[PDB]
Amino acid sequence: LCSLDNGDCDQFCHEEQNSVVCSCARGYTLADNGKACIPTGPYPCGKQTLE
Amino acid sequence: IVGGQECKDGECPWQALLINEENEGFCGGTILSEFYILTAAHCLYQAKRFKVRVGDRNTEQEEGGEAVHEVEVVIKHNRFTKETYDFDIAVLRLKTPITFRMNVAPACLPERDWAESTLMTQKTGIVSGFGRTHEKGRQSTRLKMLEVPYVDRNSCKLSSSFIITQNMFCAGYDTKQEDACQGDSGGPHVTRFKDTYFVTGIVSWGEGCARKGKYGIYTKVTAFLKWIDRSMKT
Ligand SMILES: CO[C@@H]1C[C@H](C(=O)Nc2ccc(-n3ccccc3=O)cc2F)N(C(=O)Nc2ccc(Cl)cc2)C1
Ligand SMILES: [Ca+2]
Repeated sequence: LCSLDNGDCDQFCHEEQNSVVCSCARGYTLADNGKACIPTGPYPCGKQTLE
Repeated sequence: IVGGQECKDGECPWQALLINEENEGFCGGTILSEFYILTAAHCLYQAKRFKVRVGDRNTEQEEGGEAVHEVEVVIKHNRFTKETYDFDIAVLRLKTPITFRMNVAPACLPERDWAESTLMTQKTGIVSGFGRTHEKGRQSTRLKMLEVPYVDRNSCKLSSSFIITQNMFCAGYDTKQEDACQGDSGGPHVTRFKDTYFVTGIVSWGEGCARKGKYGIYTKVTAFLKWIDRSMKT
């Protein structure tokens, strides 16, 4: 269920073949566990900056 | 912005400021990528010529992080009309690429359905800008931000003396003295999800500011993702 805490996805969540498929915004790659979204470079979109 | 708090260092990196040839700010905008800025259509008629400023938090000076970028193309939604203020959205292609850094980074564009079922359903959104701090005040000199609650759609129509279209959405407080204002127009309305901020609205209009029984009216970004995606390829 994408309805349950977002199917444990970091960002986008879809329900294909009656399951769960995570994806990310441009600039991020889908992590190995297929849930987390890893930033492609410094200053990824959507993150407040620290440096 | 009326109420809210000051944008601390690195807090609102996607904020963009449209400045007139006199270098005075007049509208907000949101950084989408190194070349594109998202703003309000009604902000266009508001200036003969204009540039975009990024990395600024205090207009009274230059701390070194600020950067000016000239506009190469102004993509105004053709269906926008001041009579209804419907389709209040515009995309700007900059002449030179933005350099991401402290206080300078784009907000994320979400996917339609996901944003509508997950972002728009959130408890609150965040609006920011250098706009007036009061209805009859002056252009604020400090970048501000404000957590604005998403408002019931019906409760939104019952309070508007104007037509609220599907391309619009209410955010704000019924009586608490906080809201966006003039000058914040075109600015970002972002929603946070697991510490990632997605652009959800464009500051559009309001009958005054922070008025009891009134809300802030924002352009629904989800209703224009396709149009935005098409605008960024050319
Ligand atoms: C009285 O208002 C001052 C003047 C300025 C203004 O001109 N507002 C304004 C614009 C368009 C319409 N309008 C709507 C539908 C059809 C026709 C039409 O004319 C009505 C309006 F009142 N304003 C403002 O922009 N405040 C503002 C508040 C909250 C947020 Cl989020 C963003 C901005 C406050
Ligand atoms: Ca400054």
